[PDB]
Amino acid sequence: ATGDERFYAEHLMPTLQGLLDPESAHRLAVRFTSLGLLPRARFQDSDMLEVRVLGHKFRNPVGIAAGFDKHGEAVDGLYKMGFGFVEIGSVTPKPQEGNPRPRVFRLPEDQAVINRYGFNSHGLSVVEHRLRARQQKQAKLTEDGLPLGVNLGKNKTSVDAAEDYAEGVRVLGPLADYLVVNVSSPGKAELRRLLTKVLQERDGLRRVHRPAVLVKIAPDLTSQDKEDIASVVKELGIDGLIVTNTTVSRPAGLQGALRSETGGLSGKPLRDLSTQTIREMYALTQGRVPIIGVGGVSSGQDALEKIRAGASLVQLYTALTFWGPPVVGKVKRELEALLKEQGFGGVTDAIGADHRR
Ligand SMILES: Cc1cc2nc3c(=O)[nH]c(=O)nc-3n(C[C@H](O)[C@H](O)[C@H](O)COP(=O)(O)O)c2cc1C
Ligand SMILES: O=C(Nc1c(F)c(F)c(-c2ccccc2)c(F)c1F)c1c(O)nn2ccccc12
Ligand SMILES: O=C(O)c1cc(=O)[nH]c(=O)[nH]1
Ligand SMILES: [Cl-]
Ligand SMILES: [Cl-]
Repeated sequence: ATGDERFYAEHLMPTLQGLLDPESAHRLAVRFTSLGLLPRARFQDSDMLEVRVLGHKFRNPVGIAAGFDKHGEAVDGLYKMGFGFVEIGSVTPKPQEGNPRPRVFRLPEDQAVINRYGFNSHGLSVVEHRLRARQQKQAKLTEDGLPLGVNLGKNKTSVDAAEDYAEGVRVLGPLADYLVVNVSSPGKAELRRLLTKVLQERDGLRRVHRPAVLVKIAPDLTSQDKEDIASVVKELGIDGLIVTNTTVSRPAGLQGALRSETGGLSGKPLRDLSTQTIREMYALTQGRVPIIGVGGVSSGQDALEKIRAGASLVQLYTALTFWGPPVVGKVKRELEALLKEQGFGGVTDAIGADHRR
């Protein structure tokens, strides 16, 4: 319970959110982060937070989810905040503006956000050049246990999703530790086709520049959809799953005035839907496919619940928007304390632990 955590949560963040609409705040946050104008990250990662998965070392399991740094402008500042890994994107092949404004909405009473950004993206070429500018620094960061993920999207007007994803693999795959493709509800044959093309393109990259490939799913899938995704992921040798994206559901109980805005809902109302999706996907893949768990993480308990359900790593986004940068150290500190309290030697020993009860 540091001075910074309390000051950010009680004074600075509510003040900024009272002055700035969420898209404006998002842009300012990216700018501050890119410049390194950050509170000091006082928490030192202990050994018990280290995870080895996806072919890499992660010095802690708490990452920044896709959609915060869409265009790769703030990667170094995000490591400076204390994140164990950074995922940029989604990046589309051509630049595109996204949906008309307003397109982001806070639900403060719910600790939630709704967004319909619509894959606003600077595009592959711009992002490729930004990452190339710091490619060696990233190599050293990855070696030191701070990997980089790149989430690949598709253009609004594209007629073949597979070709958009293949272009992203070609262009940004050599700059990433892992790539992410978002999948929505089917159909199975179409998913197999798309993922086959992505994997073939990845396998064509030189070994030292060859990333892991993960599939990111929504929580809005039928049981049949989940079954089918699990089958295809195993059949094809997909390296991992990201579980989950935002939800188009609106759980009963939402209080925010903006609850009926179109878009994806994130934060606390998504938390347990995400955790249960992790549990299901872990079981459908027999615990053999690494899962990055994401949706409503703002505490050590939230992180550990996902880890015990089957996540090897977690991400957060919405909590950063409400609590600010100190939330990263908070979640790490709390997670370490809970690991110790529950008798785990480290994160690794807790992964999927609920399934062994
Ligand atoms: C404003 C906003 C923009 C997002 N944009 C993307 C995106 O471009 N690609 C993506 O895969 N997920 C995106 N997401 C989803 C997040 O990566 C994450 O899966 C989701 O918000 C759940 O985590 P949270 O509850 O900790 O925010 C976005 C989320 C938010 C709130
Ligand atoms: O980014 C947002 N807020 C937001 C913000 F305003 C900030 F100043 C920071 C911030 C960043 C660096 C140093 C000090 C504060 C920060 F980390 C943030 F997260 C934001 C928000 O307030 N609502 N929102 C909704 C969707 C996406 C982002 C955001
Ligand atoms: O750009 C967006 O609208 C977006 C993409 C995504 O994958 N998830 C989300 O919640 N928003
Ligand atoms: Cl070669
Ligand atoms: Cl309503």
